[PDB]
Amino acid sequence: NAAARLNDITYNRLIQGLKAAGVEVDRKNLADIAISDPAAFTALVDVARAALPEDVNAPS
Amino acid sequence: RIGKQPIPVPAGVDVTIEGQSISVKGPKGTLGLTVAEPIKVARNDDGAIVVTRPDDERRNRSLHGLSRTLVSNLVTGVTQGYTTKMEIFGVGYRVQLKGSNLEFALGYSHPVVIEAPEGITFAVQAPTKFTVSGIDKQKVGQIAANIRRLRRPDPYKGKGVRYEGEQIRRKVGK
Amino acid sequence: ARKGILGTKLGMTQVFDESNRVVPVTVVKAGPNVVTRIRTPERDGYSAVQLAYGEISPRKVNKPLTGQYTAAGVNPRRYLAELRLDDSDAATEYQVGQELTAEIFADGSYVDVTGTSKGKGFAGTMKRHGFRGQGASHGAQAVHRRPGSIGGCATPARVFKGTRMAGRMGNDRVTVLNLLVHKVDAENGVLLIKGAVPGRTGGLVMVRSAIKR
Amino acid sequence: PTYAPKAGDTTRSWYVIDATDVVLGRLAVAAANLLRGKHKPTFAPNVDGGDFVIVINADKVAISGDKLQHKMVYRHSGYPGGLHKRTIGELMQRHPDRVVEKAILGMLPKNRLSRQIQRKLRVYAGPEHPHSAQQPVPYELKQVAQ
Amino acid sequence: MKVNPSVKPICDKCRLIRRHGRVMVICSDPRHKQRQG
RNA sequence: ACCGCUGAAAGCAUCUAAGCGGGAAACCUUCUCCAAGAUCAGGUUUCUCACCCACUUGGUGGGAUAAGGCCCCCCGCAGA
RNA sequence: CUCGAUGUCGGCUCGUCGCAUCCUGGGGCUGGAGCAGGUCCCAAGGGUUGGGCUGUUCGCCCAUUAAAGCGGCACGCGAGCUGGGUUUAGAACGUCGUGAGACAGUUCGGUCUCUAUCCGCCGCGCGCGUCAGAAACUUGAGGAAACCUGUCCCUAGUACG
Ligand SMILES: [Mg+2]
Ligand SMILES: [Mg+2]
Ligand SMILES: [Mg+2]
Ligand SMILES: [Mg+2]
Ligand SMILES: [Mg+2]
Ligand SMILES: [Mg+2]
Ligand SMILES: [Mg+2]
Ligand SMILES: [Mg+2]
Ligand SMILES: [Mg+2]
Ligand SMILES: [Mg+2]
Ligand SMILES: [Mg+2]
Ligand SMILES: [Mg+2]
Ligand SMILES: [Mg+2]
Ligand SMILES: [Mg+2]
Ligand SMILES: [Mg+2]
Ligand SMILES: [Mg+2]
Ligand SMILES: [Mg+2]
Ligand SMILES: [Mg+2]
Ligand SMILES: [Mg+2]
Ligand SMILES: [Mg+2]
Ligand SMILES: [Mg+2]
Ligand SMILES: [Mg+2]
Ligand SMILES: [Mg+2]
Ligand SMILES: [Mg+2]
Ligand SMILES: [Mg+2]
Ligand SMILES: [Mg+2]
Ligand SMILES: [Zn+2]
Repeated sequence: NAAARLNDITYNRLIQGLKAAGVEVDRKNLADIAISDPAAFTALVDVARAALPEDVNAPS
Repeated sequence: RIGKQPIPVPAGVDVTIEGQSISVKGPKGTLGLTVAEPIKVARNDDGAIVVTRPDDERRNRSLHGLSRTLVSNLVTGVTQGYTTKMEIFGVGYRVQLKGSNLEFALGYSHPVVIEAPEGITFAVQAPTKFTVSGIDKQKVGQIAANIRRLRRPDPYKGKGVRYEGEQIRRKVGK
Repeated sequence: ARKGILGTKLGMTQVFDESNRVVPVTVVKAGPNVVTRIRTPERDGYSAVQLAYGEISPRKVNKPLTGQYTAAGVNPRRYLAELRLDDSDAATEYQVGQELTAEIFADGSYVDVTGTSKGKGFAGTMKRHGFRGQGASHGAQAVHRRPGSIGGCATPARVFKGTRMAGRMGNDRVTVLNLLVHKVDAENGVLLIKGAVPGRTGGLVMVRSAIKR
Repeated sequence: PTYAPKAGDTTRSWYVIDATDVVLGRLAVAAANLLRGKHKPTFAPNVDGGDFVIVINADKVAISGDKLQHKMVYRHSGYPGGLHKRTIGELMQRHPDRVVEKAILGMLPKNRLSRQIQRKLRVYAGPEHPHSAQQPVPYELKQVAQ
Repeated sequence: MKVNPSVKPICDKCRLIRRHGRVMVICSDPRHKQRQG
């Protein structure tokens, strides 16, 4: 969540984004790469943002 | 219906509205006021003062009437000040002045001296009739009330000070 | 402009006023004081004036303290204490090294005298706090001077802070207020303050003007 | 093995938070988070992460008038009847920095580490702070959109 | 001043107002002056 | 508590909604005392402010000291 | 809850807290002329007596007082005291019982252990810390203590009547 809000996303929506994008990387390795490879974490945030629905707040 | 009517101005060479604030002046001393933020103040065709508000809200109706009456108070205080006629009753009770100050012999073991603050003046017409004049309506009324409360209410002999023409309640007594 | 002097309690005596009334006086030798330092709001944060009092042999003062005295440009003194002043017009009259003396006070003025009250040792509750003690008879078993109860019961299961118990009395800073100055004689630097003054005969006292008047 | 910060892995920066119109609670949460280091992905609850926080203009923190009149600060000396009442309004006049710092300290975890955490907090009533020897970067309060 | 949880106008000139968060009745007759508490 | 001033919503009125006053042994200052273990351990000053040796040469250990202090001694109205 | 024990009433000593305030302080209304009151509101800072009777609490009384407040804290407080009452064993009276005996019926007599480990509290030191080591003088964050009241005189025998 700390890394996510350095990349301007809540952990809330980053987890949706990875689910929708089909990324099954667990939080062990998500946190560990948020520390070790922050650029890769930013890439993961980018794919999560893309996978998020346009209106994250409207019903599906 | 208070608020939706312009402010008459006899002379008002420098009734100014700068940065959400009003300041009025003229043949007599100055006055200044700040108005609450929902209420605007502007001109009429003849150059009067009009107060406007966002329409139909509980808070803003009250503020709008408030502002209209307040600015009316400034624009009348400059043109002609408020003079409260107070008047003493009770044998042996009297007023007199020492410059801007005055004292009452209203039954105590000492005279009571009221030092006049700024913007307000004192004057006797008699050792019974006196007058508190000034250019701020709130200040004049406040100093007049300060005078009015010097003596406790006396519903038996009415001894004490009054405003003119205003009659206090009595009781039979003994 | 609160004035003050550092002196020694020389003991008490009586004199008689003009009205032929006896007046118990503690005589205090308000020996001459030198200033040695002014406390200023912009450099120390508050207004005060140090006063040095009491002759001491210069060999008897350690060099950290002699350095302070010599930076003040005065002979080292024995006692040193600050008189605290109000927050304005502080040092318009006190100069480091000025010699302020007993007749800074006037006849009939009112003073506050601060001293260290006489030691009383480890004192019991009657002497220290005026406890009534217990009966001398009627069966009272070895509690004649004992405090009695010191708390409640299960509620609270404790004794409150500030409970008056036995302990050391005395050696407390004590100020007595509004003592009359019967007489100050300038010939020998003594003021005759009416009443009692805390501490030993010989102890250091600070005599200030009474702010309660 | 999940990363655990070493001694020396903690890099500390300095922030200045302007409290001129910030609601006191918002300010306190932001200061506590920033001064603990919750915002950095290297966070560990057993480590003094977190940066130095200087709050300035503590006198003008946004406290509503009702709180300024009614919210009371309570201090018990430990003596009987030794409960002393102050009001947020009058601590704003006397020690406004104490109001801000008390809010921060209440937000901080109640534990030994927070005693060292709060050592990195400076709160100043005025617009000036003496800690210009560093280059304390200003920090504004932001909310991540969701 | 009558301090009661039930305050109601006594005569026709008892104005019943609410000042400073509490209701009370003010009237020309001060005996009718009465406050909720 | 209570008494007000100005004053709307509610053309009036109203101590109140904006605002401004008065107001008690209660509260806070002021008086007295404690108080920087206030670990945020403060401030103003003044004094010393100096060496020597060795090692794995290190905010290193020692030795010697300075300012200063302690213990010892003579006592105290200071005190178990 | 406690029966491998949580000592019972009253007093004493020491308190501490609440306010539903007895006094002192501030007020509104009065069937408040004044003096006094009545009632209600605010107010817990301080104060709130000594005796007679009773084991008493309570209560009544005496003499005062500004006042002689009400409650909580194991009906505060017996590892602090007392031990008069109650509530062991002795004895008597009345009453009940055939009796042994019994009785919130009475009467006389009858007990009060402990060298303080821990917390707590009152004091006093030792150590270390407080970015060199010291000395003097200090700020005051924050606390503690303290906070009572009468009579008389003048105002003025004036206001009021
Ligand atoms: Mg002794
Ligand atoms: Mg006695
Ligand atoms: Mg005795
Ligand atoms: Mg014995
Ligand atoms: Mg004995
Ligand atoms: Mg009714
Ligand atoms: Mg009010
Ligand atoms: Mg001190
Ligand atoms: Mg220090
Ligand atoms: Mg057991
Ligand atoms: Mg009450
Ligand atoms: Mg009354
Ligand atoms: Mg009391
Ligand atoms: Mg007080
Ligand atoms: Mg007798
Ligand atoms: Mg009690
Ligand atoms: Mg009991
Ligand atoms: Mg009891
Ligand atoms: Mg007992
Ligand atoms: Mg016990
Ligand atoms: Mg028989
Ligand atoms: Mg029985
Ligand atoms: Mg018996
Ligand atoms: Mg013992
Ligand atoms: Mg303080
Ligand atoms: Mg402390
Ligand atoms: Zn009516």
